[PDB]
Amino acid sequence: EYRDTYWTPDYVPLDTDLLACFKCTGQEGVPKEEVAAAVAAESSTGTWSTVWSELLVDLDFYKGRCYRIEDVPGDKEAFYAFIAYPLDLFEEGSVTNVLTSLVGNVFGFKALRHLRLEDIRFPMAFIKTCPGPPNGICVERDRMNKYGRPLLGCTIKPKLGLSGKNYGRVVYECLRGG
Amino acid sequence: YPLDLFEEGSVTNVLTSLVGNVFGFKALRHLRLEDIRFPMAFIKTCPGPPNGICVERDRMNKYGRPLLGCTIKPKLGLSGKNYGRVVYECLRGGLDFTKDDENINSQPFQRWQNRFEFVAEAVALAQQETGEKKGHYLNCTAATPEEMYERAEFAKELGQPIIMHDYITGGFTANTGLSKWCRKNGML
Amino acid sequence: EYRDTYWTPDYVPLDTDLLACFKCTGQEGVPKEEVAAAVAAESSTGTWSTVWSELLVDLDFYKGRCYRIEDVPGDKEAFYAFIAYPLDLFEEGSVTNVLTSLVGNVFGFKALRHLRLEDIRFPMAFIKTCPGPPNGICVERDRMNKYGRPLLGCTIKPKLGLSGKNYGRVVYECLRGGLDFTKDDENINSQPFQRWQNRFEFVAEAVALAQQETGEKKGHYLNCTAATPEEMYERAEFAKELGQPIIMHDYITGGFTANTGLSKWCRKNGMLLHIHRAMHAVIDRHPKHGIHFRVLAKCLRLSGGDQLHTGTVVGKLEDRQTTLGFIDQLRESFIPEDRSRGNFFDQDWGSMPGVFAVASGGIHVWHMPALVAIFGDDSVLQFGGGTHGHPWGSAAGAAANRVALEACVKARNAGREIEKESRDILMEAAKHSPELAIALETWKE
Amino acid sequence: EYRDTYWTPDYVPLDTDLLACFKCTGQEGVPKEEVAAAVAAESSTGTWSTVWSELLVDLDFYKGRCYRIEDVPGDKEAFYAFIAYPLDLFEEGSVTNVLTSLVGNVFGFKALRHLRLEDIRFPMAFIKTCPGPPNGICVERDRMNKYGRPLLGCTIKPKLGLSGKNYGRVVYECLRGGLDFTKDDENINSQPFQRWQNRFEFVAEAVALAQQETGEKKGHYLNCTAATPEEMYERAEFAKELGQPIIMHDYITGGFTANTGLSKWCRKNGMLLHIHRAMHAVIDRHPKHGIHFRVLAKCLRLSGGDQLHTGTVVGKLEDRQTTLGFIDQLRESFIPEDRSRGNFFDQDWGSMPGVFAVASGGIHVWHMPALVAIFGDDSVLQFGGGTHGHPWGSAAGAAANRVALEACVKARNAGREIEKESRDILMEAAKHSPELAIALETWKE
Amino acid sequence: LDFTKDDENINSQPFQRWQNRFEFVAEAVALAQQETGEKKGHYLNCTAATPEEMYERAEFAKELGQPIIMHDYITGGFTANTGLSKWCRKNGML
Amino acid sequence: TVGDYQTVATLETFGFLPPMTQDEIYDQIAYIIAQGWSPLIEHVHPSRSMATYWSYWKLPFFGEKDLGVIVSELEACHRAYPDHHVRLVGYDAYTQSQGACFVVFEGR
Amino acid sequence: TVGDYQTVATLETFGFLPPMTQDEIYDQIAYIIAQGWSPLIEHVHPSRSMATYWSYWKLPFFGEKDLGVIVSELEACHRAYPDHHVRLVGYDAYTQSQGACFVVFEGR
Ligand SMILES: O=C(O)[C@@](O)(COP(=O)(O)O)[C@H](O)[C@H](O)COP(=O)(O)O
Ligand SMILES: O=C(O)[C@@](O)(COP(=O)(O)O)[C@H](O)[C@H](O)COP(=O)(O)O
Ligand SMILES: [Mg+2]
Ligand SMILES: [Mg+2]
Repeated sequence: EYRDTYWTPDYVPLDTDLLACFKCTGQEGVPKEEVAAAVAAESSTGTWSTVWSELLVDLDFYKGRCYRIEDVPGDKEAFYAFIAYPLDLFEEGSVTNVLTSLVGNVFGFKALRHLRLEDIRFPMAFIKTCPGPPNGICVERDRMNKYGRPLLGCTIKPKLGLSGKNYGRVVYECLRGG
Repeated sequence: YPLDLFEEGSVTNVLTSLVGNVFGFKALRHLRLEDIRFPMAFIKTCPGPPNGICVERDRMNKYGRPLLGCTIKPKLGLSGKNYGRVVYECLRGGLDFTKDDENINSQPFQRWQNRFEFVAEAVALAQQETGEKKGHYLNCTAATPEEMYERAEFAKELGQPIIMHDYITGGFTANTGLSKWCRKNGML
Repeated sequence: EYRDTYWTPDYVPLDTDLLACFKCTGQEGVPKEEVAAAVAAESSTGTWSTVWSELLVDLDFYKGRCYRIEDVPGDKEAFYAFIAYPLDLFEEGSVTNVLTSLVGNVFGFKALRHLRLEDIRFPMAFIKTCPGPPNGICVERDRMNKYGRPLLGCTIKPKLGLSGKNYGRVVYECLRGGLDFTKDDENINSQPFQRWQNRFEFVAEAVALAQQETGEKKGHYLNCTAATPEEMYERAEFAKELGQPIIMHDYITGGFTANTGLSKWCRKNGMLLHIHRAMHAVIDRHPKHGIHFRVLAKCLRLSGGDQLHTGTVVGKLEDRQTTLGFIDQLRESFIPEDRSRGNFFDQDWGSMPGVFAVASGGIHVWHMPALVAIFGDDSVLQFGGGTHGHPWGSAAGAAANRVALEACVKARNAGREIEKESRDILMEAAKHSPELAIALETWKE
Repeated sequence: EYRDTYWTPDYVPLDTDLLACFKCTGQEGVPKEEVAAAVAAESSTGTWSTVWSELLVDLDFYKGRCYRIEDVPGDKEAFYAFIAYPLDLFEEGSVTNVLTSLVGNVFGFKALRHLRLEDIRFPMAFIKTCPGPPNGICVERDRMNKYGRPLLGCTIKPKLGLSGKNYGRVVYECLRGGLDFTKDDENINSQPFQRWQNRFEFVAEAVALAQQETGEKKGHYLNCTAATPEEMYERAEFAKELGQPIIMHDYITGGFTANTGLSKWCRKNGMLLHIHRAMHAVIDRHPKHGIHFRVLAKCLRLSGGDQLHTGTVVGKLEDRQTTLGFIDQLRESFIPEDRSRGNFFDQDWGSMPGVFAVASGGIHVWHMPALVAIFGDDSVLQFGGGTHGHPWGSAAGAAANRVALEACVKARNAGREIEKESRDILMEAAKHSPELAIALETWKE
Repeated sequence: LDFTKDDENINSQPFQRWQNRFEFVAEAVALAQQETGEKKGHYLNCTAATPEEMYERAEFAKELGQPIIMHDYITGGFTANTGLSKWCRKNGML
Repeated sequence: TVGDYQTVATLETFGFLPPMTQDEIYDQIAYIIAQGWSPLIEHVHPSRSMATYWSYWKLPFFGEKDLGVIVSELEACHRAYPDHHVRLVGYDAYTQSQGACFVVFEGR
Repeated sequence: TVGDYQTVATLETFGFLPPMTQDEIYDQIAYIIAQGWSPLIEHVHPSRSMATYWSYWKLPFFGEKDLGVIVSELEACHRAYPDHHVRLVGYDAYTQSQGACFVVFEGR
């Protein structure tokens, strides 16, 4: 247990992986490879401990690895850690699962003073399992017949107080006017 | 704040109103919500815990001491049967609960109907050998509420006493729907 | 309209494309680029005509293109045409749509005398939308507790005539003698001489009374093929209520729509699914026309089912390299490209579970060392008369195959050559079993 | 085990039997009686082996027997084997069972190099158990009010690319110009570029807005082929709720189990069913292997569906006698035996309604007098580019076929020879329509 | 004996409702089947005034684990007799 | 203008062709009779044109083998109803269907 | 009597064959190790024989390349539990499955 088993500088992410970017800065003195490796571990397998059970599994397959370290421009103690996750760690068409796995625990981990999830690359194998927009832009414009210009809206005020009938009174006036 | 601004028994509404907008307002550099006093008129509209401390100790028969748990590891990799292998060993040795990790939902390497069924055997075979009641919080967090209720009803049909959920990532709307499903069905 | 707008020799297929291989030969005189281009067109946009409407669309995006021409080795007028299709042309998790699009029309097109669909590369973006096997190999072995050896089966005979009670009589004898599965024949649906609620109920007693006497888990694939999908689900739900572990269905004659609805019913209800490839030789058999069985095995692994008939063992279907080729694709998770086994594409399945390879049709006791060396452990061996055809009955017949199987395994583990020392792996086994000792005398040799 | 226990030359088939014809040729040297006997065995009891269990049954009652051997005219090594099957071998109202039994296994059997199922005689006891067409010819003409002439259709193109709204744009133009049906192509299921709830809803507006402007009833076969049967019924029930008269399905790729479940959903809900014969050329095309399309037309008339593709018209599928043979069987109520049209059996349908004969694929305006003389009035004519390919658009294109059709009818009634005076039945029609007058100049001649 | 019969008159009279007759017969049949070691039965009369009532008695009798029932086809009609006869095939009753 | 096709309201069969000559009615009637069908005359107000049942006149000519009577029974329905469509039908008794159905007079 | 086959209660694999010699255990263990699997010893009371989980002894031999230790760890489990079945297993970590599973000692 000292990591740099999650720091793979030679790895080339698959097209089925789920990539992530973290803007991080860790404790004073510890090198960047170790502290980004800790982010790789604590967001996937969170290990190694020493158990009999952790040898019932090929854990080099489900491990998340950090393949690139880059420096934040304009800051020195911070860095960008790019980390790759196998597609098997997640449930299909579940976005509640993809966040519970990624940001579920690493933010409490103690060695990091600052950690920010900046971006995620989703693979095409994951995108096709999700529902997506029920209609979209081009189908909404079809169903409403509104072309060539942006749409316009209003938010009814006062927020607090109007009866069901006075509400509809003010809704009727904004709509009938444009 | 007057009591009329909020919906009854809705905690999704009390936060949407309070912290919904003020944090973006520009004149404040720093703002932290420290505390809230709820009135007794609001508390009585909410569901609350499905059981509580004193009812859980009754249903499990555990008195006079704190309870003990373990979280099964490795989080990533074990089949439905090896999972139940490690669940069986911690329970038969002295603990009374085991935990699904937050990541374990229904991954390709271990679907949830296979994990739910082999845990049900590791719990039932350690409850009889020790002579004590034992459990395992099965993670019923899902992507839809139709899916969450389906896992909850699978777990109750297998005769299990307790389940698990992630309320910050799954949302208070789902957490409150699950919390009131647990009262009609007698689950923890 | 003359094509070579579908002949793109410079194109490099995406990782989201759906590739296909066609073994083709067209009319005399026309160059190969034109005739493979016609296959590219007629299986996607089937055009260009001349219409006002075909300009409302960017049709260079939805077109299917042919990026490689290769020559069949051993033949001159034929060639291999590799064609790429965009992922947008297909519905997600629909295998009924992927075949309706590909083989729906091109086979009738007139310029081709011979056309054979040989292979398809599915992309990982498409695989993840499909249901797949309801359980798989590793989950079936878990639920049944059967490790280290192939499974054994029998098909009850006579197919035509037995009442619901005599059926269960013969099911009880094969199970109590050493096998672990029995099979409903493909014909058995709900005939006048044996309705299905009477067969389902007396089998449930023969299975439950042999599971307790042996101390091992046993099963019987009950045929839930019907005329309607409302009827199919009704038989499935009867069988689950009787506490049965596995059922059966015919996917080529009952259709992929029904097969996929049943395959996803089995996941919510925790049942196993066994698939029979009836009417496969109508399509797959002739070497220049139709689809290879390899492609119908990939579509089956994508649609569902945990076991699939591969047959056929007299003495086997025969080359072995072609059979070992698509046994890899039914079982492995990544299959490289090898032309000897007829894999034209690198196929990655990711984390989708495998499917049991069922060998069938006319096995006898001297075929074990050749069916353990060829198929491995994730196989089912199903005889029809190998069990029943024993001079002392159906329980003494099953007891002879279970002894000859476990003698061939334990000799494969210990480093011996089973398919080469077969006679001393068997005659030394009959020294400790009079049931096998008489079976070796009958089916000589 | 040597057979000629299945070669009964003296047997006279019952009126409850299910007869079959096979065009066969076996290995060199073996007599014809043995090789046709092997076809009798392998398609019924597939025996005799030697088992204790095969004596628990009277197997001379369930055996299939071959009562006639006849020689193929024009060939020597081939022969016709007529085989009779007892009515007890099959499930009632199940066409998935009748094919699984017959063609399920015999095609793989090794002693036959070539085997083709040519015909089947169904008995009246079996016909009355099946659902049949949901409506038929005479009920469809009632519900749509279309009498005295064939119906007209078009298939919307481009197949790949159009949004839900542009689709309905092109559907609206062909209908408002003279046709009465439009077709979803077989590929159109629910692709990313056009989901099905968006196509179904904008077509419902193009059909309802052209029905009111013309004053005639109009339709569009919406494709309800899906990956599951739960999905198929969902699209069917969406389409009925939108007030649509007709839908579509692919029975060869979606399976007879799904096709029969849909066919009986259409009777309780009063909808029409149009059938597409996708992947037919894989099986039916080669003259010595597989099943004839005639047999798959009989099974379709028994399973359901009111219209069925017969094609294919460039300039036609070609002989005409073979096509007119199984057009009789799709439409008539009693069909005698005639060898020129390839009817080997007298087939009586009793009171089961007929099925529309759809001609398709590449018709143009000069093909009308040959497609009215060949097919008659209970036909649908479906062009893909015949309507759309007109220099002035898709509404002026439909207006030219509807004028050329009604000029060919009214000349058939009045005693003229349409397929022989075609040029004066058309040039005298273009004198009173500038839409046809320009269509005759394009597709010359 | 191996069967007993409800008389044709016995439907659900005030002196003996049918849920009380059905339940105490189910005990007399199950306690004689075990003492003799032979299978025994009693045809319970599921003739009623409505078809909703007839199916209700049939489904009570099947839930009590009974093998056989009874019906009057001339007075209850062939329409009811055929609906009951096809209910018995899906539920495995005599 | 070419080519701007205008949607036109039609009846159904023979609607796209010009109105029939007296000699054309002869041959259609002769064909209807030579198939063994029964002629039948109908009419409606052109507004009720999409009703499922038009109006008879007077009873179907069951077993009539003379076309010189039907051409005179068509001017009677027209003169009696000079603002009605006048349809001509051919009843098929064995199939329970209609072998012919075309409007003769369009409605003055 | 011939031929009256009597149903016999067996474990599962190698159950129909006679008990293995010491030399046979050597070769099965050597095969298990040469595939890269992990050996694992279990035992139960012969009445609890159909439980889903037997009882370990003591921990799976992760990364053991010597078969002279496993033949001595099998007499220990047997001597400690002289009325138990003694199973021998071969753990596969990449497939999460078992490549071998056969009872060695039958339970005195
Ligand atoms: O042809 C034979 O050799 C058998 O009859 C066995 O004969 P024996 O009974 O004499 O061994 C085969 O089992 C069947 O042909 C098909 O197999 P199955 O019916 O098992 O599917
Ligand atoms: O090849 C042709 O002749 C057409 O393109 C018509 O050309 P034009 O547009 O020039 O007449 C045919 O319609 C299509 O091939 C198939 O028919 P469809 O698409 O109607 O099914
Ligand atoms: Mg053999
Ligand atoms: Mg043509």
